[PDB]
Amino acid sequence: GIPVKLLNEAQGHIVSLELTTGATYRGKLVESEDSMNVQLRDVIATEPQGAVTHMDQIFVRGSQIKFIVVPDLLKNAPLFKKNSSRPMPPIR
Amino acid sequence: MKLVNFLKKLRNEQVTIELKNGTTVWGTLQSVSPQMNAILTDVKLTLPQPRLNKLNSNGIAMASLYLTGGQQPTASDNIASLQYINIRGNTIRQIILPDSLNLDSLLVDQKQLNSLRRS
Amino acid sequence: MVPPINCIFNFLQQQTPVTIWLFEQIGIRIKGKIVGFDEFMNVVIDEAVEIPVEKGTPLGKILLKGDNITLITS
Amino acid sequence: RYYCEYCHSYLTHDTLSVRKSHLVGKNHLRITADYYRNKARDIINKHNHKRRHIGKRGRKERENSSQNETLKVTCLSNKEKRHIMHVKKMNQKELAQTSIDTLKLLYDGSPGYSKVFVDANRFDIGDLVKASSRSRDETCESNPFPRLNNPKKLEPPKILSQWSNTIPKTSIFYSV
Amino acid sequence: KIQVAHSSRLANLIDYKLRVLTQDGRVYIGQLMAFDKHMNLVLNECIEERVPKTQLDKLRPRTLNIKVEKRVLGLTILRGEQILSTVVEDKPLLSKKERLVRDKKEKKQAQKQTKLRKEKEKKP
Amino acid sequence: LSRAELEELEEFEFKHGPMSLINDAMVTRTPVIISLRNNHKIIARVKAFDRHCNMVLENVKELWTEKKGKNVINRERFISKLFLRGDSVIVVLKTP
Amino acid sequence: PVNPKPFLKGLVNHRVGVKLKFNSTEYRGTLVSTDNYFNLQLNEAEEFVHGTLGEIFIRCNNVLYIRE
Amino acid sequence: MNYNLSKYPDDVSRLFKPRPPLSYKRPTDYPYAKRQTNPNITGVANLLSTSLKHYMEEFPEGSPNNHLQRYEDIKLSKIKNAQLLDRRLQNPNVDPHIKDTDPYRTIFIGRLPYDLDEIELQKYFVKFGEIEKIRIVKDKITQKSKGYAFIVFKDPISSKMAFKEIGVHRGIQIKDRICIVDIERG
Amino acid sequence: VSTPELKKYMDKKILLNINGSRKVAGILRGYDIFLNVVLDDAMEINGEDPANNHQLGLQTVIRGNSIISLEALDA
RNA sequence: UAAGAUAUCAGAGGAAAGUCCUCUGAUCAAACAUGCGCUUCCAAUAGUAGAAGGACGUUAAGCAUUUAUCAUUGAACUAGUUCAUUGAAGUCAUUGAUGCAAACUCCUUGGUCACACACGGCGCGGAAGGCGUG
RNA sequence: UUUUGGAAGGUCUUGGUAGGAACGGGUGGAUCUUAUAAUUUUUGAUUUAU
Repeated sequence: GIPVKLLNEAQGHIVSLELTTGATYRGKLVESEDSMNVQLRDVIATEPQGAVTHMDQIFVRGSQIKFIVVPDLLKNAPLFKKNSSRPMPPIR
Repeated sequence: MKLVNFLKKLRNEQVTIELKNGTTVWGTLQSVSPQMNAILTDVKLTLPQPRLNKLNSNGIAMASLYLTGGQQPTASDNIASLQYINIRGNTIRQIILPDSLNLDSLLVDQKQLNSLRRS
Repeated sequence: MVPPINCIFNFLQQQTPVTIWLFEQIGIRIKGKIVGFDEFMNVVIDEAVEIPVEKGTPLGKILLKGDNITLITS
Repeated sequence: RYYCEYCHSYLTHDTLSVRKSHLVGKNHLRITADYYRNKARDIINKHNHKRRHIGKRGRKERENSSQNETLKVTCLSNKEKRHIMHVKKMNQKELAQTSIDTLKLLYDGSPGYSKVFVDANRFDIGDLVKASSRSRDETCESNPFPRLNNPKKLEPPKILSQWSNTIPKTSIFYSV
Repeated sequence: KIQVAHSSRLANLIDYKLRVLTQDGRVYIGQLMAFDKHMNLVLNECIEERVPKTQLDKLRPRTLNIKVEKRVLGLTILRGEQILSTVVEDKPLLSKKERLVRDKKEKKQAQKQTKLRKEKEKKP
Repeated sequence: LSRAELEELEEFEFKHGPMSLINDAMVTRTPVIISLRNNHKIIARVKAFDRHCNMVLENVKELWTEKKGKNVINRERFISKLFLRGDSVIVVLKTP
Repeated sequence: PVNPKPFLKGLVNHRVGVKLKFNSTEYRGTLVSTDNYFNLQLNEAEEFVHGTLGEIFIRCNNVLYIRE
Repeated sequence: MNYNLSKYPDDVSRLFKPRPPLSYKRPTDYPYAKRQTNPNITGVANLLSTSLKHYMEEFPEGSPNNHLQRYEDIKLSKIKNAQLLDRRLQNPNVDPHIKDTDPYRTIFIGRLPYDLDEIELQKYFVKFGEIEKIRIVKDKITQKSKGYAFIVFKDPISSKMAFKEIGVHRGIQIKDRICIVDIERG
Repeated sequence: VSTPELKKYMDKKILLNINGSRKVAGILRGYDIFLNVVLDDAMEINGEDPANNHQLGLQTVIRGNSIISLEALDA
């Protein structure tokens, strides 16, 4: 699935979040796993009633993510190529 | 058995999907997915009026009704017509299927018979 | 490291009394001794009492369902 | 199976760690660095060739533009335009890498310069740069009087080459 | 407005500017680019549109004008759990004939790369 | 386990298990009461059911009540044939 | 030292109460049998949120705890 | 950006410029603490079971489950399958056609070509000792050769050596088919 | 499927938000594939820093269906 | 993460029950062609226009509203109010935020096609569907 | 004399014009069924409700 494979393409670039509690985190994304859970580094965190703070390191259960906003130059990374021609694999 | 495999045979029928919100969706049905992702065509999605001397209706669903971009400005009552609405399965509470069709032809699952006929 | 299923087990054998905060909707905290558990983190509580959030009735032997477990605390 | 489509190659021995040895491998990094450098310029270099919609001109405007004289156009040669596009492309590369940092040069001997401009050792960024000397301990005991044959004059203001001959020819006072 | 193909699933309508609804009553309107088994989707230049609490009395049953407060967020990856339904808004910038043309030239160009890579790997 | 093994298991849990209340209600033509997590109850006869507890019903009579500042009304909505998603239900009783 | 799955097997055809999470509603009757997912079946039940009921089935999600 | 903790060099890292921070918008849905499905679910009341009788008198006879009769057609047909098998199992010490000398002398031969004859059967099986009898079995309902025969040897050791040889040897080719051998079984 | 990699976090003081409103700070010992987590010397944070704050227990284990975020307030 | 599978149905045939395989029907689907007096849409030049969509643009500090911490101790005070001190947290904003409306400017889109200035079709396309055969 | 099908010639119209067939693999991707209704998406904690 491409939605998740894209998120790995965005390691070490600034991203946003929006947790289903209604917060908004935006800092550099260090790790991601296959369940769409992320570790952000050097973030700015906006509580649902507007209050903003800064925290150095944060982890979020992937289940609570509502969307992620990624840098706009990955819109043409090669996940999105329709007709791709892979070579013949090496024999195991 | 999967009773979602019953819905797949109910294709090109008039139907009313009725959602968890309270939003009813009267339309022409197309391919239902294995996770019950029903996909309709010539639709008309509305909210009923719970009367009781102006009890406030579903606040979230009224927003989601106008946002669809189907609600016409001079709709006096709360309705919204459009073509093609794809609906994620988990939101279906009920599906009011029509009176004409016979269940007895359709509730006979093929994989149910194909397990007994094979043994 | 100390895994949680490992550490739920160290309330079973030690016989320590625990308090278990539930889902915030319901509005009660349960407490008593955790006898035994399953793979799905649903546990049986021995000599249990239902405190609303110290006048709550005693329950007895209660199997608690693992959807409603928020905290398990000594 | 698994493969990295920047390199276009399949992994020989599939484990998790062989992936991570390929994902932070020197060959693979140079590809993915180079892949996005090509997609960067291609959105700019392939400029939007717009589609024209020609209207049938009026009887009125066709007479008012006929009395107006035809202006001369200038078309360069093929050899000329291949050079002038080599220049103008290399000029826009320069305006990327200007980064006018005179202001760091001005506060060089100030009392908090170690703590704000060195940037390995701020607070905001400082913990992040230590992962990937002029230390924070520096006070205003060392170098008490800046002007003791130490300081360099301020580098003069830059100027455009094209219009380098608009400058007044002589200075007002006699410099050394 | 736009008439979608009467039997067109979510796989077909790539590049169609969609109109996706979440559970909270917020709508993300943008060009679709991928989807998934559990229906999380990647929009390209989406805009979230919300009806504020103050405007919401105006939609209660009696031309209505609604101040929809929207904010740009380019290239999202939504989550499946949250989606409630989808609706189609616009059709793609390129034609139906022209989307076949760009496929066959790219299908030709993709095959040329492998044979030029295989013979550059074979001898050297 | 094998694919044939689960077919035996499914026939057991429908026949000799908690869902035997529904299965014995389908066969014997006995009407049921169902309570959805909607807080409104439907009085119906079952025509099929399934693993997930979803079920096709026939001659459905829904009974939904609403309140707004201690003012009550009891609404009744009749439907010919209905298909009910299975997560919505919490308690199925079988009428005498 | 009793685990949950064998705990239901002990409580077969005894008088139990099962508390749904919603309105502090226990269903008070005699258990019949159990599922893999702790779906329940009752006989001669009584609804305490007052009434005396016939034969009940309870879906798994909705249950809070099970008492004797 | 300044730091760029990424695999890429400083030029490529500055190339992925993010759109500026999201504007804040005051939320419209319910707060995550307050979120809940409808509580106060009034149970299946006695008053509800009192109002069952208005439904019960209206639809006293339920509709017939005719889709169930498609399953009651097949399962009862499988039981009737066993009874026709039960009619056969009561009917081998009788058949007359299997009731010559010792059953330890009898080879079964099977899969024999429809278009064999007893003389070619005799040739092959006489390879493993003197024959006392043959019989190919034919369908008594119309004399299609059934593809099996029973062959009584003068000694059971020659019957078991014929068995050895011409069945576990892939099946003896006779005419154009691969003929299992067994002992009598029956 | 995969275990969440909080290997760098363990033995540091960690604030985390339980469901909506409750915040619980403690020293993180162990974790599992569901993100149910266990920590030593817990303390429930509130609006008034010394007043409404009270300690929970010596060892407490949290279910991973109520973690939202988990910030590491140390190095 | 794994295993399995590559339309369904019915009939005849080959190795009493079922499986495996093959040609004959029905239904289902995809791709490709190809039709329908099929449906909808495709912008002034005989003029300085206009349609759809925007503006995260201006007028504009518009106009009309409502908002700017809590606890502890003393003085005065009516029978709540102000002043000073001690502690707790504290998105920024008040030229704001919320509601109402207009004007102007500017951006992206297209057949700015051919014939005709003529008292409820059957010009040549392109775009979007519906329906039908092969 | 007509309708239905097949063969050829003529005329109008429309599409294609460099790849296609068979066969083969411890080949790629899609879909489908089951493990899978047990906390990370789809078998319900967002109609704010007593």
